[PDB]
Amino acid sequence: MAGALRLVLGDQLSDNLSALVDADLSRDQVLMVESRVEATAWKHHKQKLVLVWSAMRQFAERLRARGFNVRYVTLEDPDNTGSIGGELRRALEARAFDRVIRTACGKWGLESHLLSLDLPVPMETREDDRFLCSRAQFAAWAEGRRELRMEFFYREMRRKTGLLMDGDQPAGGRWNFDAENRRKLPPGLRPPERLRIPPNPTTQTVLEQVSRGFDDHFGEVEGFGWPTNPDEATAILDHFIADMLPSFGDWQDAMSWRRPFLWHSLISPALNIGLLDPLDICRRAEAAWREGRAPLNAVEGFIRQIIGWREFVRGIYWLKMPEYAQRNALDAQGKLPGFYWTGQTDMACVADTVRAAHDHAYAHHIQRLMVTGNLAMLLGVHPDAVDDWYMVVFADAYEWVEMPNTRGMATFADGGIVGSKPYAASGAYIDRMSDYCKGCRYDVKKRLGDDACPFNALYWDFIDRHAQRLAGNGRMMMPLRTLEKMPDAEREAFRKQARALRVKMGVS
Ligand SMILES: Cc1cc2nc3c(=O)[nH]c(=O)nc-3n(C[C@H](O)[C@H](O)[C@H](O)COP(=O)(O)OP(=O)(O)OC[C@H]3O[C@@H](n4cnc5c(N)ncnc54)[C@H](O)[C@@H]3O)c2cc1C
Ligand SMILES: Cc1nc2c(=O)[nH]c(=O)nc-2n(C[C@H](O)[C@H](O)[C@H](O)CO)c1C
Ligand code: SF4
Repeated sequence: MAGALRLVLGDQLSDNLSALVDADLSRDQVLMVESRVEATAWKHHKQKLVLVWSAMRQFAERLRARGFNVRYVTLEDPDNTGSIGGELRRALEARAFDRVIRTACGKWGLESHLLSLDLPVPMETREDDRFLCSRAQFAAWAEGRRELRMEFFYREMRRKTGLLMDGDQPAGGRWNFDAENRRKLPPGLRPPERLRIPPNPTTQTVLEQVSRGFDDHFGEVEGFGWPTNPDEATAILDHFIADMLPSFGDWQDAMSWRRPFLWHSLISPALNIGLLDPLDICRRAEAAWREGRAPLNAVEGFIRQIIGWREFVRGIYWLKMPEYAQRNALDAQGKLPGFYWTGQTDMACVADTVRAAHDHAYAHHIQRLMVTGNLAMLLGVHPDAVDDWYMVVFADAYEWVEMPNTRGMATFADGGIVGSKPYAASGAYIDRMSDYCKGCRYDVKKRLGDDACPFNALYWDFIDRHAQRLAGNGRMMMPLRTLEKMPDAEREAFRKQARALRVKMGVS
């Protein structure tokens, strides 16, 4: 008869959050905290701080307008303890409560902490059911599988959700329409201009606080164009579905110099904090095919990324922590080159990717995978140091998605749990998929010398370094026989060049 305290964290900004469902407005209180612990665990991009705190304050006001009683603690409050647990206690001290109700969060370490808290009232923890597959459902699907393959989990999610399903058949007779026949942009095709969101009043206010109080943090705040509330988020989605979706998948893997968005949806920072719903997004993409406004190959490619990849990696994260975060399968011990932070390198592809991280707190998937992720693998950078960079630079960054993608798909530090094979590549891939190398001072045709592209000698040194480990999986066969036909004086030459590059780059 004292009511409940309902905690809401900065990535839980949904009216349908499980902790808010079943609220008694006359008795309960909602707790929302701007936490310097969370905001400095990594020194997150200036644009991530603005996004989350702008969204939080606006989410708080919408709650108040519905009759909710909201205890909102700002980062300028001088009694703010700084932490979620500290502010839980101080709130329970301020009035009587029957219990604390919360929704499981997206960081194993913080989830583990809150479950252990000694509190003077009971605490109920509810599954986050905004996701389409629960933690328990994933564990059940994975039980007894020797390896975990996304394609098979994706078929399960199509049947469970009914997306692109005509009865019990996949639409168009096939599950997947991905063709390995994709290419760079035509020279005359300029990519469209994307809708950016000018800052509303609340967002402007938080941008000034962040520019003064968090100046030591990575990235530029000028140009902030991310959506901070469901109306702004819905406008982004509308623009993607109407103008971009029909050409999605034609260009999902292309890269173009100083055009950082291309035809991608740019929804991840909003989806990851609750401003959009995964199911609603997919249903509006399906209806676009159903009504003749987009081709099926483009709509399936997009839906695959959300009910397939995004659900798959979260499942892996919760199934395999806390040990997943400690695996270093290739014994990588190198340091991270400084140009990851500064962008000061003559490799035009790396430089363009870091520039986008700095200026927009965003780069698109193939750059995260095949440029900065691939490079870190080949250089042999310690995965702890790669995780720290990815968690800093991107506006969408959370551990449950960053880890399996970075420590798994991009760098094989998990030994193939998420992907199935190292996604290693030489400069020839980047040249095929981009317009970068023509403007690069390096020569993508050469492997040795001071003008050679660093990806070429490094690729082969990586293959040579791990030839034996990679021999036992079986999807790496072409590169191994090609290494096998290499005379020894040819191998020694690239081993020497790759060694030279690691010193040059400040890795070892
Ligand atoms: C090394 C590395 C690190 C990454 N770190 C993150 C991260 O911190 N946070 C993050 O959300 N994604 C991460 N990604 C996945 C992907 O790069 C981003 O989701 C995507 O670039 C966001 O752009 P978008 O919204 O324009 O996506 P689109 O290209 O329009 O794709 C649509 C949606 O699919 C989802 N999605 C696509 N690919 C993935 C993926 N591999 N895993 C999860 N969801 C996916 C997102 O919800 C995305 O908004 C990472 C990928 C790699 C290789
Ligand atoms: C920058 C930031 N700030 C806050 C904050 O001030 N308060 C809060 O409750 N959460 C914040 N978050 C999100 C958490 O740190 C964390 O990553 C998610 O809640 C994962 O569930 C983030 C990422
Ligand atoms: S030559 Fe090498 S470093 Fe230069 S843009 Fe091409 S792949 Fe990148």
